[PDB]
Amino acid sequence: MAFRKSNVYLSLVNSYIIDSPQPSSINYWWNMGSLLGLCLVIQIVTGIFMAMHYSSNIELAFSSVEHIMRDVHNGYILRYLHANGASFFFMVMFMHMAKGLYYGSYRSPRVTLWNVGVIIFILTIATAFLGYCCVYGQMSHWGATVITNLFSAIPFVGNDIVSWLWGGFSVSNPTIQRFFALHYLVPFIIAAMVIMHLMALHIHGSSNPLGITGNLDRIPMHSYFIFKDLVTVFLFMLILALFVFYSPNTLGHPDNYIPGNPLVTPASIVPEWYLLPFYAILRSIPDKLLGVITMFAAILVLLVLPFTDRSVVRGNTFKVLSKFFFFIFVFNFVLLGQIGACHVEVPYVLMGQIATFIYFAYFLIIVPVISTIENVLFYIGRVNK
Amino acid sequence: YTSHLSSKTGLHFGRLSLRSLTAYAPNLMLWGGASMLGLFVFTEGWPKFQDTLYKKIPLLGPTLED
Amino acid sequence: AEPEHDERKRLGLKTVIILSSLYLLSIWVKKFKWAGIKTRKFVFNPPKPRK
Amino acid sequence: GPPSGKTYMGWWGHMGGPKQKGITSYAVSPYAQKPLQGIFHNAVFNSFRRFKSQFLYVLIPAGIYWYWWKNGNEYNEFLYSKAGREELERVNV
Amino acid sequence: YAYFMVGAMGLLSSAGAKSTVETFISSMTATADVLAMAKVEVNLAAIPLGKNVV
Amino acid sequence: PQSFTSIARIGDYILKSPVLSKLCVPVANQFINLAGYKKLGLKFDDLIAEENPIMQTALRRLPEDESYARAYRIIRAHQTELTHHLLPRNEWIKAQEDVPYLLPYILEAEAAAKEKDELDNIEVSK
Amino acid sequence: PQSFTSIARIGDYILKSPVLSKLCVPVANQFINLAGYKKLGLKFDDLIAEENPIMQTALRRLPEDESYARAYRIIRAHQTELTHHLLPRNEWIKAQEDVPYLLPYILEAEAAAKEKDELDNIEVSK
Amino acid sequence: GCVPIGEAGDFGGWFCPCHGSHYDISGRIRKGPAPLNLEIPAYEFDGDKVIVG
Amino acid sequence: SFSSLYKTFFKRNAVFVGTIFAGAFVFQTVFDTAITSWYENHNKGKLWKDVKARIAA
Ligand code: HEM
Ligand code: HEM
Ligand SMILES: COc1c(O)c(C)c(C/C=C(\C)CC/C=C(\C)CC/C=C(\C)CC/C=C(/C)CC/C=C(\C)CCC=C(C)C)c(O)c1OC
Ligand code: FES
Repeated sequence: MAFRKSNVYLSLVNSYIIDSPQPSSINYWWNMGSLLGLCLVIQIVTGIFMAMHYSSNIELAFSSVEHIMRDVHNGYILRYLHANGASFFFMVMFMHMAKGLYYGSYRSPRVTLWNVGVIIFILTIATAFLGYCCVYGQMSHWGATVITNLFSAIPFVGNDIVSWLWGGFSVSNPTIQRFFALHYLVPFIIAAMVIMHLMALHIHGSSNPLGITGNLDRIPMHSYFIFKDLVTVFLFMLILALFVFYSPNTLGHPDNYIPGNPLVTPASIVPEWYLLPFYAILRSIPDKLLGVITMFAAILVLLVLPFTDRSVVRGNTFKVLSKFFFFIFVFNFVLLGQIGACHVEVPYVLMGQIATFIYFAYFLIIVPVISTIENVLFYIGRVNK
Repeated sequence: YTSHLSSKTGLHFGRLSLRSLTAYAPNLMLWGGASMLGLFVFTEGWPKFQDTLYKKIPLLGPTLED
Repeated sequence: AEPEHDERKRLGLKTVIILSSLYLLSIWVKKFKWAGIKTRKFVFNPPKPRK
Repeated sequence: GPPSGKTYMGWWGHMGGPKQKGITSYAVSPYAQKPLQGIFHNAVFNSFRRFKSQFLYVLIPAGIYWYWWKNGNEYNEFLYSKAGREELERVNV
Repeated sequence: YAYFMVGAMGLLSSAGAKSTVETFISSMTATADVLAMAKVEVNLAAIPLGKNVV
Repeated sequence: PQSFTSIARIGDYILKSPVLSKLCVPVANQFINLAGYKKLGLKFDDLIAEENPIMQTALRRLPEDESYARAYRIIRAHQTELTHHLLPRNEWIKAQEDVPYLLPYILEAEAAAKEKDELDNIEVSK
Repeated sequence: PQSFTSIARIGDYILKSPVLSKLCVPVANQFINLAGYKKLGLKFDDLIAEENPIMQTALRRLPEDESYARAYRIIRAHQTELTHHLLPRNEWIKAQEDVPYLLPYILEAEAAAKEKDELDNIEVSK
Repeated sequence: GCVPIGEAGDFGGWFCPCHGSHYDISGRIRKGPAPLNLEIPAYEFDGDKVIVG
Repeated sequence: SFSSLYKTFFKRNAVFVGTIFAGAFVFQTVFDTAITSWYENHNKGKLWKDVKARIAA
C-alpha cells in the first residue's frame, strides 16, 4: 500500500491536501477562501518577524514603529505588508461570507461550519482592534478608550469590569501591555479555530454553485486545484504589491501617524474601512444599551440565518427575486459603511436608521417571505392540473 | 372502547412535550437556583458583591474589619 | 528583598493544608474505584480439544 | 478509529451518490490539445452574453442607491448654504 | 459514604479552583502604582473670558 | 427547510380559484422561463436539496430509469456550467415536458413522517 | 532485534564443547532462577517481543491448545503485576517445565524469510 | 468616553465627535445616546486659584 | 435512618451540587478565618497589631 497513505503525519496531509474529492463545477470563490487562509499565514509570519523588533511600553511604542519603518534594513516593507495584508484579509473575509450567503452554504449540512466561521469573525475583529490599539496613535487611543468603556453599559457590574479589563483609571502602561499581549496571543487561537473549521468542513465537503448534490463526480485537489489557488494567489500577491509599493496609504487613514495625546481629538473619529458598517448602526439607535446589544445582535443574526430561509431549493442562482434582494442587501452594507464614515447630520440620521431597519429586516423577514413566494411560484408554474 | 377511542394529541414542538416540561419545571427552577448559588460561591472579592453578601448573612460572615 | 513574606507564608499554609486533605481524599477514591478490577479473578477452564 | 456518523459523501469508491450506468466520459489529454482552442471568440462573445444576461441585477440596486446618495448629499449641502436659520432649524431643531 | 467522599473532594476542589481563578484574575487588575491620586491647580486669574483651559 | 404539505395546500388553493389562477398563471410561467434553469438542462424535480433524510427516502423510492436519467442530467449540467457555455438550442428542456415525476414520492413520505412525529405525542384519550 | 539463527549457532557452539559447557551451564540456571519471570508465571515462549512480522507469522502458526494457554498465562501475569503481589509458591513454573515450544516455529520461519530475502539478489549463475 | 469638541454642536456648547452628544453651555445632554449629564468633579476654591482632587 | 438522608441529598444531583457549593462557600470563609487567627496568635508581639499599640504612649 502506497506510502502516501501509511505515515500518519503524511496521511493527514494527503486527506486534506493531496487527495480530497472537490466537486467538478467549483468557481473561483473556493480558491478565494484558500487565498484567504494563505493571507492569514503570511500575516502571521511577518507579524512574528515584526514583533522581534518591537518594544511594548507606552512612552516607547511609537518610537518603536517609527524605528521599524525608517531605521532598519528592509523594514518598511514588513510594516506596510502587515497593515495592508490585514486590510486585504478583511476584504477577502467579507467576500468569503458574501459567497457563503449567496450560494446557500449556510444551509443545513454545515451549520456547525457556519457557527465556527462567525466565531472566527468575531475573534478576527477583536484581533484587528487589539493590534490597531497597539500602535497608540492619536485616534487609536480614543478608539481603545471607547471600546473599553462600551462594557460600562452592563447594569450593576459596569464599573468593576472596566476597572479590571482596563487595569487602571486611564489608558496607561498596563492597558497597552495587556492589549499587545492579547494581540500576540489571539491569532494562534484563530489558527486553532481554522483547524476546527477545516475539520468541520471535510466531514461533508464543499457545495456546488448550482445548489445541487455533488456526490456524482469529483476531481482531486492536487494537480488540478492547487494550480487554481496558485493563480488566484498570484493575482492577490501582485495587487498587494501594487498597494504596498505604489500607493501605500489608500486602505487606511492618515491619523495613526500621530503621537498619542489624550488632550484633543480629530475632527472625525472613524474606524478602519472594514468597520464602518458596524459603526453606523451605533449612531443609528440613540440608546447606549441598545447599541451595545445591537452590535452583538448584528452578529447573532448571522448566527440565526440557518433555519430561517425555507426555500426547498438551495442557493440563489435560480431565484431572481431572492438574488436581487441579495444585491440590494450588499449595496445596503456598503451604503451603511459609507453613511457611517460621513458625519451625523440632518439627512444622514434618517439614512442610517432606514438602512439598519432594512438590513435587519432582510435578515429576519425579507428572506422567509421571499423564499415562500419563490417556492409557491415554482410549485404552481410547472404544474397544470 | 366501541369503537373510536377519541384520541387527543398533546402540544409539542417536535420532541419536547407539555408533559416533559411540566415534569422538569421544578428541576430546572432549582437547577438555576443551584447555578446562582455556585455563582455566589465563586465571587468573593468584588467589593460590590462582598458588600451585598455581608448584610444578607450577618451571623456567619461578619468578616470585613481590619 | 521580598516585603511579601507574611501573606506568602499564610497562603502557603492554606495551600499545604488544602492539598494534603485533597491528596488523602484522592488516595482514598483511587483505592475505591480501582477495587472494581484489582480483586477480579480468573479460572482457566481449557476447552475440549476439537478442531 | 471509532465508528463515525452517517455521511452523504465518502471517499473514492464509496462516494455514495446514486449508482449510474450508461455515462461514458471521454478525454483528449492536455499535451495533444493546443490549450487555447478558443481564446478570442469564446472570450469576447461569452463575456458579452454573460454580461448581458446578468446586467439588471446590479444596475437597479446601484442606480437606486446612487440616486438616494445624490439626493441626500444635495440636501445636505443645501442645508449649509445660506439656509441655516430657515431650513436647518425646522428639521434639525 | 462513597458519595460523601466524592462530595468532600468536590468541595475542596471547588475551593481551590475558586482561589486559583481569583489569583489569576486579580493578577490582571489594577496594580499598586496605578493608584496615584492626582491634584491639579489652575490659575483662574490668568484665564481670559472667551477661552477654555484644559 | 419547508415541507411540501404546506406548499401543496397553498398551490391547490391558488389553482382552484379561477380569477386568482388567471392572475397568477402568466406570471408563474414568465418567472419559470426567466428562472434560468430550463436552458442549462435541469428539470425542477432535481433542484431540491438532498440533505434532509426525507429526501433520502424519496430518492430510495425512485425507479431505476428516472434515477439514471437524473444522474445524466445533473452531471451534464455540472460540465456545461464548468465550460461557462449553455447547451445548444436543440436540447433546451421544452416547457411542455417539465413533468413532475418526484413530487408524489416526496408527499407520500412526508405524510408518514408527519404522522410519525405526531403519533408519539398522543394522549390517554377517553 | 537479533534473529534466532545466530542464537542457535552460538548456543550449539557453546553447549557442544565439554569444558565451556561445564563452565557456562551452571551459571545459566542460576541466572534464570534469579531473573524473575519464573515465579510470576511467564514461560520464555511468551516474554519475547511478539510484534515484528516474523513473530507474527509464528504466532499465526501456533496450534490452539498452546495459544489458549499463552493467553491465560499472559492475562494472569498482567493481573498479578497489577496487584503488586507475587504468585504463591505452589503455582509457579517448575524448573523442568520451562520447555521451549515456540522456538522451532521461529527458527523455521526465520530461515525461510532470510533465505527468500537473499534470493532476489541472485546473479547470472555459472 | 471621547472628548467633546469645544464651541461646537447644535446648542453652542460641546459636541461629541464620536456619535454626536450636544452638550449645552450648562453641560446637559440634549441629543445623543448619552443618558446622563457630564459629571462635575469636586473642587475647593482658594482665592485667585483653585485645587481639584 | 440513612435512607432519608440518601433520598433527600444523594438521590438528586441538583441538590447535591447545590449543597457542595454552599458548603464550599462556608468552608472557605471559616477556614480562612481560622487559619488567619492561628497564624496570628502563634506570633505574639511579632505582628504589627500589637507593636502599634506598644509604640503609642
Ligand atoms: C481564517 C478564516 C477562514 C479560513 C482559513 C477558512 C477556510 C475555509 C476553507 C479552506 C474553505 C474551503 C474552500 C475555501 O477556501 O473557501 C472554507 C469554506 C467555507 N467557509 Fe471558511 N474559512 C474562514 C472563515 C470563514 C468564516 C468567517 C465563515 C463564515 C462566517 C466561513 C464559512 C465558510 C463556508 C460557508 C464555507 C463553504 C464551502 C462550501 O459551501 O463549498 N469561513 N473555508
Ligand atoms: C500573531 C502574530 C502577530 C504579531 C506578532 C503582530 C504584531 C503586530 C505589531 C507589532 C503591529 C504594529 C504595532 C504597532 O504599530 O505599534 C501590528 C499591527 C497590526 N496587526 Fe498585527 N501581529 C500579529 C498577527 C496579526 C494578525 C493575525 C492580524 C489580523 C489578521 C493582525 C492585524 C494587525 C493590524 C490590522 C495591525 C494594524 C496596526 C498597524 O498598522 O500597526 N496582526 N501587529
Ligand atoms: C470611537 O469610534 C469608534 C466606534 O464608534 C466604533 C464602533 C469602533 C468599532 C469598534 C468595535 C466594533 C469594537 C469591537 C472589538 C471587540 C468586540 C474586541 C473586544 C475584546 C475582546 C473580545 C477580547 C478578546 C480576548 C480574548 C483573550 C478572548 C478570550 C478567549 C477565550 C475565552 C478562548 C479561550 C481559549 C480556549 C482554548 C478555551 C471603533 O473602532 C471606533 O474607533 C474609531
Ligand atoms: S461619544 Fe458622545 S455621542 Fe458619541
